[PDB]
Formats: sequence, C-alpha cells, structure tokens
Amino acid sequence: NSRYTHFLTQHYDAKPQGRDDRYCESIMRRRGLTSPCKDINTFIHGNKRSIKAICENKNGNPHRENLRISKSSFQVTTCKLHGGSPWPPCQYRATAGFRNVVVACENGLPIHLDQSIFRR
Repeated sequence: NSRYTHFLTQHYDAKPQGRDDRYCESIMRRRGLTSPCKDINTFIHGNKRSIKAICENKNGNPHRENLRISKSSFQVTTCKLHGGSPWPPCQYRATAGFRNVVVACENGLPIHLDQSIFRR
C-alpha cells in the first residue's frame, strides 16, 4: 500500500522537464524532501510498469541481502545537496544518468531505492 506510494513520491518522475540543477531544486521541493534537505535523492523516469517489473523475474535479479537489481536500464536523475546547511533553501547539483537500478520489493512492488549506487 503506502510504501509503494511513498516510493513513487520519492523516486519516480515520468516525464521530467530538463533535469538540470533547477529541475532538482524544484522537484525536491514539490515532493517534500527539503525539511531538512535530503543529502542525495534519485528519480527514475519512464513508465511505472518497467519499475514494478524489477520485482519479478521479468525485469530483475535477486541482489545482495534481499534487494533486487533491474535487467533493463533506466533514465535517472540524481539530486545531490551542496552548500553547508542542512536546512532550506536546499541547493542541488543534478546528475542525469542511464543504467539499471536497485530496489527492495514487497508484495510485488518497489518500496525502497538503494541510493548507494548513485553516489560519487
């Protein structure tokens, strides 16, 4: 139920506009991720079907401890906090990318994005 919805709020944007620093600064604000400033956050683009499918054999393999890694590659955008303060205004540097993603699934739905793969 709610955790999947929460996943989409935090990590899904179907048809993003641009994907530059200002894109991150705005979407991080819209999705309620700036109080306090989330240090790093990645959005997956495209359709939802392909993301849920990572939870099945259709588009995923088991990964590490109870995670799943997608077979297909996704357009993504990683927003990384810069500046000193933990509180707003939150300034973000955007990094667009294209590769597979790691999630945790529950009852066939993604409920966690593993952010470790988008650092550095």
